[PDB]
Amino acid sequence: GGKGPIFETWVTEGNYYG
Repeated sequence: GGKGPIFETWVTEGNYYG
């Protein structure tokens, strides 16, 4: 939920955070 290297493993929507 944002922008970064990690796509986040919980939102399963299509975002990042790092």
